Amino acid sequence: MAPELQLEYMPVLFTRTILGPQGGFAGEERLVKLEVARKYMEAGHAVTPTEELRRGLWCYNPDTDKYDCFIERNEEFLDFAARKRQWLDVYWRVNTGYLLFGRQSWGQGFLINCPLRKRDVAQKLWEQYKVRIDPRLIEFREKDRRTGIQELGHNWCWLYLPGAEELGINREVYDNKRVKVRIHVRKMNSMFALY
Amino acid sequence: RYRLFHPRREAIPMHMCPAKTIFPLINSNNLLVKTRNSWEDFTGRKEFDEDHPLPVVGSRLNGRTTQHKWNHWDQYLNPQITQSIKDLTPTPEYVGMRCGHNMIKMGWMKIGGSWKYSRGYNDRRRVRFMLAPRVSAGG
Amino acid sequence: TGSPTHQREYERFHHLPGDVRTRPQFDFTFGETRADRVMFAWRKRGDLQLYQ
Amino acid sequence: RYRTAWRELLHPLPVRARKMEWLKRDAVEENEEILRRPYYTIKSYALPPAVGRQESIHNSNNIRGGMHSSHSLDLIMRQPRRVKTPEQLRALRDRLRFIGVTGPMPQATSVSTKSYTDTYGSRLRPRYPESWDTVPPHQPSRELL
Amino acid sequence: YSEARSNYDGTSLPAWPAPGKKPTYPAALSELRLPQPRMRKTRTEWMYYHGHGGCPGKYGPSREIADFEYADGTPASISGRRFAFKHHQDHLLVQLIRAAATVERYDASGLLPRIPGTAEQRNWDPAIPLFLD
Amino acid sequence: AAAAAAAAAAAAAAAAAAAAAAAAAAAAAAAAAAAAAAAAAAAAAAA
Amino acid sequence: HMVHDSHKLREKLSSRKGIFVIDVRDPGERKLNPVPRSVALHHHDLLSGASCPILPQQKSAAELFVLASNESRGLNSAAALRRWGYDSVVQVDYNTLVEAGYV
Amino acid sequence: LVKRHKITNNQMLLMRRREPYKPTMKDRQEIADRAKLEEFERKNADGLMFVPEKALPPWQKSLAHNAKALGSRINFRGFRVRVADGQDEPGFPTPFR
Amino acid sequence: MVGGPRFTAIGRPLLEGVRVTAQVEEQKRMRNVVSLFATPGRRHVRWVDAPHAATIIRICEIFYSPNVVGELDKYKGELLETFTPGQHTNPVYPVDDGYDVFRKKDKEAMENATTFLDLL
Amino acid sequence: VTRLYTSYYTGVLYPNQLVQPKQRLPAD
Amino acid sequence: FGGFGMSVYTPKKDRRFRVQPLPSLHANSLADDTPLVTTTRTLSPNFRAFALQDGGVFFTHPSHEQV
Amino acid sequence: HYRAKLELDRIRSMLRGRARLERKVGLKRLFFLMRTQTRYRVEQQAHWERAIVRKNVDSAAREHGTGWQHLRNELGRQNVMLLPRSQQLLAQYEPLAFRAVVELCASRIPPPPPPVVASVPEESYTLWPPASLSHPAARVELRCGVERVLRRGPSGLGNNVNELIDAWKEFDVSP
Amino acid sequence: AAAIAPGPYRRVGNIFIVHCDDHPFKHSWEVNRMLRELRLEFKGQTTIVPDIPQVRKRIWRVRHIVKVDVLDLDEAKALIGVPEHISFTDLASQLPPSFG
RNA sequence: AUUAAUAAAUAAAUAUUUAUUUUUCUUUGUAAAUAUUAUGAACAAUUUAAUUAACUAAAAUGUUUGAAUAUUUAUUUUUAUAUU
Repeated sequence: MAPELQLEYMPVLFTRTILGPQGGFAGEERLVKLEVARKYMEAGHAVTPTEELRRGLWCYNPDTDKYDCFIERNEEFLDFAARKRQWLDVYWRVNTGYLLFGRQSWGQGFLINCPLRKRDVAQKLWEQYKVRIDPRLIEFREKDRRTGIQELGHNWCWLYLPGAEELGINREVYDNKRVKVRIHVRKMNSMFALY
Repeated sequence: RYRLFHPRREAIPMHMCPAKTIFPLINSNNLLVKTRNSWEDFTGRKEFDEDHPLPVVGSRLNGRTTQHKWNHWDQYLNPQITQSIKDLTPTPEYVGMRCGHNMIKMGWMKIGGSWKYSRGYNDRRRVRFMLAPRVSAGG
Repeated sequence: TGSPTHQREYERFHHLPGDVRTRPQFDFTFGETRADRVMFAWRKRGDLQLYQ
Repeated sequence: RYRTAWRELLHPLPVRARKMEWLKRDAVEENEEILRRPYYTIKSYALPPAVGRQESIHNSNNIRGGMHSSHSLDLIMRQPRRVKTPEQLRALRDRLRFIGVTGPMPQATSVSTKSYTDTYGSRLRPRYPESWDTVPPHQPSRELL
Repeated sequence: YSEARSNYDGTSLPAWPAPGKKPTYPAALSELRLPQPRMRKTRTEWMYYHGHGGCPGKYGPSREIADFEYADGTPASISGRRFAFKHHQDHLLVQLIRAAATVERYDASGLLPRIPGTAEQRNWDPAIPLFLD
Repeated sequence: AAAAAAAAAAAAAAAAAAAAAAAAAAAAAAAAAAAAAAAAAAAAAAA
Repeated sequence: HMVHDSHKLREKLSSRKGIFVIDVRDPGERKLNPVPRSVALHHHDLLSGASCPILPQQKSAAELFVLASNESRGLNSAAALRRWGYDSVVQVDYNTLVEAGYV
Repeated sequence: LVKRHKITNNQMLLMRRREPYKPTMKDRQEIADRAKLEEFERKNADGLMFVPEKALPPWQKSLAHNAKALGSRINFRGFRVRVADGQDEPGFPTPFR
Repeated sequence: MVGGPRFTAIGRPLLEGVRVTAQVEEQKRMRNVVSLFATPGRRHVRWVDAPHAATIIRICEIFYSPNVVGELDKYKGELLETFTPGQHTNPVYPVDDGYDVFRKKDKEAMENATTFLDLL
Repeated sequence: VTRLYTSYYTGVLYPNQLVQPKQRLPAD
Repeated sequence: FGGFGMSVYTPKKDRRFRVQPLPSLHANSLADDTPLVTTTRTLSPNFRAFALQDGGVFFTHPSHEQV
Repeated sequence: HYRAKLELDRIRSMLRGRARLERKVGLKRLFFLMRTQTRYRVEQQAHWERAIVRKNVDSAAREHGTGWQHLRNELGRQNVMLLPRSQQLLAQYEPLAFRAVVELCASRIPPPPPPVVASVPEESYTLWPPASLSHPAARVELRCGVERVLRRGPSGLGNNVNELIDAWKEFDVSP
Repeated sequence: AAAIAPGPYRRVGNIFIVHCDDHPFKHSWEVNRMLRELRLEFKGQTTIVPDIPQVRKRIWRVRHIVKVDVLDLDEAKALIGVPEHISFTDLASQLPPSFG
C-alpha cells in the first residue's frame, strides 16, 4: 500500500480467472506486478480499471470461447467469485505440487519407521501450500487405509473438497469431488527429519 | 522402556533444596541471600568439635611431595640458608635442557616414541623474486 | 545364531527385507545334497525364482 | 492385498523398535503442544491459581484416579491465594526488608538498633557450624565478585 | 539416631489414612497424554515419582542424608563433593529464579507477544489459529 | 568475534527456519512471488 | 450482531447483576468512549487463551457480550470464545450501550 | 596422531567431535568469509578518505615527499606534483573529498 | 531395613528409630588394582594404580524402637482398628478347584496343608 | 571446549582446602 | 534387523542368565491399586503387616526354626 | 617408549615355562594379560556380575512365586531402595526378610505418598510489625526445629517443646 | 458466580524445564548450537529457562532432542516455597551476580 | 585452502608462542607472530530448492480367508513389566 509498492505494482481488472498467486477472479480489481500485469493485459486476460468497467464488465464464457459475457460487478457477485476462485486455487495448488516429506528410515530399508497420518499430511499441506484443511478430508488409498503411507518414494492420497457442487466447478476440473494429493517421502538431514 | 513419560519437574526435584536454602529468612519478610557461589569457593573441611578431629589421611596431592629446595625469595630473605652451590640455582625462567621433539604437525612429543606420524620433522632435521625487476645494477 | 534345530538356514538372512522373510516353498535338505548345493527355494515371484 | 503383504514383509525395524519410535513421536507431539501454549495468562488476585488450566483433561484422566508426584503443588494451586488485594500486597512489600542491598538502609525505627555489617564489618562473618547437615557459604571475598 | 526425610523441612504427606478408609494409590499408568498405549510405569519412572532423579544415588534421602554420625551425635564434615552438590542445588535454584525474573521483566517491558508461538512455529503448525488483524 | 558469532547465528537461523519451500510452480521464490493462506475448506474444531 | 436496545437493557439489568462485557478495542478508542463495568481484553489474548481463567467457569450458564468497533473484530472475538467453549456470545456497540444506559 | 582427551563420562567416549556446537570446516570457512565481507563493507560504508602525505604507507610517503620537496622549501600555494603512487581515484563523491 | 529371627521392618526408603552403632577399626587402602592402558598404534603406555581407600568398621550394637500405628491389612490397603492375634488378618485358601483339568497337581499334603498362628 | 556446569560437577581438590589447625594459646 | 547397506558383523552370543518370563495380565497389570505381583502361598497369612509412623511396614513372621 | 618392565618382571613368577624363564616372553605375556584384564573389568565384568545377581534374585522370586520383573517394578512402586546386590544378599542370608519384602510388594498396601513441597505458613503473610517480639513465622520455624531436635532421638534435653523454646530466658538475667 | 473474575488482573508467565533425552553430539552442528544456547551438552542434563520468543524458537528447533515441562510463575513460586508477595525480580536482584 | 604476471581487503589446515573484559534472554575459539604443507577419484543424476575408559556400585537399547477345505455353490479358528 506504500507509494513505492504501488509504483512497482499497477491496478488491473481480471477479465477471466487466473489461479496463479498474482492472478484473480473475473471482475477482480487487484494490484499486480508490472511484468505479469502487462503479460495478462497483452494476452487479453486483464484490462486497466475504469468507471464503466467497475460498474459492469465483459468476460470470457467458455461455451462460446469469446469475451462476450457481460456481468455487473456487485458485492454479491464479488463475494461469490472470491469463494469460487479460492476453491479453484486450493485445487490447483494441490494438483500442481509435490508434497515433500522428510522421515527417518533406519539403514537402507524400503519404508519409513513412523507412518504418515492425516494430521501429518495436513500439516505439510499448510507448511508448503499454505492451505488449512480438516484432516478428515484427507483419505488414504486402500493400500494405506489401515497403516498410513508407510512407504518411501512416490505416494499419493485423496483430498475431498466439498462445496464444488454449490459453487459450480463441475466441468472446470477433472473431478470436482476429489483432489489427488501427490506425496514424496524421503530420508533427510537430522534437523529436517523429525519423529 | 527407555522412552519414559514423566514430568521434568520430577526429573529435577526441588523437594530437599527449597528457596530457604539460599534465602533462609525469606519466610519472615527478610530477603537475605547466603548462596554457595561456586565449588571453587571451598575453604576445606573443618572439625565440628575439638573432641572429634578429622583424621590425617594421606592424599596423593599432599603426600606425593618432595623436600623443599631453597628458592630465590627464601635465599634473598635469609642469606644464611645459601649454604651450597646446590642452593646457588639459576634464574627460574630456565626450565632446563630441552626434552622431547618439536614435531611440526604435533608439537612437542616425548622422547619415548610415536615417530610414525612425523616425517616433516625428519625432513627439516636433515639440513616472487623472479617476477620482480631490478631497479638498478647494484639494487 | 544357533544350530539348524533352532534356527533354519533361510532365517539367517532375516535382517534383509523381501521374500527372504517368508518360509521357502521347497526344501532340499532332508532328501539329498544337490550338486549345486541349493537347499531352499522360494515361490516364483513372476519368472524369477529365489534359491539359497 | 498383495502389496499389503509385500509392505508387511518390508519392515525395517522390529515391533519393539517401532513402538519406541511411536513413543518418540508422541514426545515430539507433547513438546509441540507445550510450545503451542500461550506466552502468559491473565490471572485474578482472588481466584485460585489452578483456575483455567490447559492440562485439565489429563488431570481428570489421571490425578483423580491416582495421586501424582505434584499432589502437594496441585493442592497449593487449588487453595486460594493468600494475597487478596493489591493494597495487602503493597503493605507486605513495604514490610519486606532487604539486607544484602548495596545502598543505605533506613534506621528511624530505633537509633540503638545497629546492623550486623556495621557492628562487625563486611570482611567478618560469624563462625558458622560447618557440618554435613549445615554447610555455610565460603570465601566471602570470592563471593563479592 | 537414624534419619528418614523426604522433604527439606522433614514434613511428609499423610501416608496411612484413617482406619477403615479406602487408601489413595498412585497412577500406575505412565503420564503419556494419549490414552494409548496404556503402559504401566517403569521402575525408573517410579523413582522419578517418589523423588529420586531416576537413580538411587542422584537425588533424595540417599543423597541428602549423611551416611554416618558420631555415636554422641556429632555430625559429619563437609566434603568437597558435598559442597559441590550444595552449590549445584543452589545453581538450579538460581537458574529458576533468573528465568522467572527474565519472564517478569519481559512482561513489564511489554515484549511477551500476545501470539502463541514464533513465526516459524506458526507457519509450520496448523493447530495455531490465524491471528491476522 | 562479535561479527563471526553474529554471522554464525544468522547462518544457523537461515538453515534451520525455512525447513521446506513452496513448490516453484505454485510460486517462484526467486521471483519474489508468495502464496497467501487459503482457509476455505478448513475447520474450527480442535481436531 | 445488532439487536434491539430495550431487551438488552432489561437483560443486562435483571439477568446478570455483574460483569459480562468484554471490550476489544484500541486503547485510544477505549479511553475516548470508556465503559466502567466492561473488562478490557485483546482479541489475540482471547484466541490464544490468556483470558481462559478470568472467563466464567460455567460455560452454559454464562452469556457474554463483546464490545468492538469493527464487525470483523467482534466476530473474531466471538469465534475465539466459542472455540474456548462459550457459545452464548452477543455483540454490542457503544451507541447501544449508551442508549441502554449501561454506561 | 589423534588428540586423546581425559573423559568425564561415557558420553565423551561416544562423542566424535570435541566441540559438537562448532560448525564443520566448510561452514567455518563460509562464516569467516561472510564476517570478513561484512566488516569490510562496514569499513567502506564511508567514502575513501584521501589521507595526507604523512599518512601514506612507508613505500609512498618518501616518494611523495621527495616529489614535493622543492615546493616545501619554496612556499607558494597552488603547487601540486601529480605523482603516480598516490591513492587511486574512487570514482564517486565522498564526504572527505 | 531392620530385622531379626522373628520380625522384619522395611523402610520406604528409610527407617526411623534405628540405632546402628559401630567402631572405626581402620582407615587403610585395600588391594591395589592395576589398569594398564595401551594401544597398538601409538607408543604410549599408562600405568594407573588404584588402591581403593577404605575404612574398616566393626558394628558394635543394633537397636530398634519402632512406633507402630496399627495392624495393616495386606490383601486390602486399609488398616484395621482392632488387632486380633488369634485370627489371621488375611486367611488363605487352596488353589485346586477341579475346573483346571490339565493342572500340575502336587502332593496333597503340600497342596492343602494348613498354617498355624505365629502369635499364640 | 567450554563448560557450562549445567550438571553436577565435583569440586577439584586444591591445596587451599587443607584443614588448618586453629591457633591455640600455650598451656603455660 | 539391518538393511542392505549395513555390514554384517556376527555378534558374540549373550551367554548370560536371563530371568524367566512371568505370567502376564491385561486388567490387573493396568489397575493402579492392584500390584503386578500375585503372591499367595501356605505361609503367606503368617506374615502380618503393621504400619509405622515414619511410613515403613513392620512385618511379623515366624522364625527359621518355625518354618 | 615406557613399558612396565620392572613392575611386571616382579610378577613374572606367576607364569609357566618359557614365559617364566625368559624375561621378554614373560613381560609380553604379563603386559597382554594386564591390558586384557583392564578391558574386561571396564566393559564386561560389571555386566556379568550384575547378571548373576539378577539371576539369584529371580530364582528367589520364583521360589516365592514372583519373578525378577514384577519384583523390580513393585520395589520401585513401593519405594524400597534395595540395590540388586542387597536383594541377593537378603534372599541368601535372610530368607524371611526377603519373603517379607515380597509379601509387601504383593499386598495392596498403598505405596508411600510423593514428597511434599515446601509450604509457606500464614505467618509469612501476617504483617510484622502490626503497625522486643519475634516474627510469628520465625517462631513457627523455631518450633518445628525444636520438634525435629526432640524427635531425632531420646535426648536428655527433655520433651517439653515450650521449655526448650523458652531456653534463652534461662541465660537471661533480670535487670 | 458464572461471571468474569471481578478484580484487578495480573499477567503471569511461564518457565520451561528442558531435559536432553538424546545424544546432542549425534546431530548437526546447528542442533548442537541451539542445545548449547539452551545450556545442554550431554544426555540427561536438565535446565530451567524463561518462556520468551527466543527460548521458544530454540526449543522448537531442537524439539526432537528435548523434552519440555511447563511451570507458570505461580507453580514455580509454590515449588520453591516462597511467599506470594515476594517477587522473582526481588530474588534476582538480591542473589549475587558472580555466582557461577 | 587453491585466481601465475600492472592501482583487487584477506590462502587455508596443523603446530608453537602470544593478544582483545565493548552493552542485547541464553550461548559463542576471534586475532597476531612463527614453522611446515601433492596422500592425490572417472562418469551419471539433481540444483537460481531438497578405538578412546581411575576404582566400587549403579545404569532405561529391544505357516488359510481378493485364500483354504469341500461338491455340481456351501463351509473355516481373519496391553504391560523385564534384559548393556
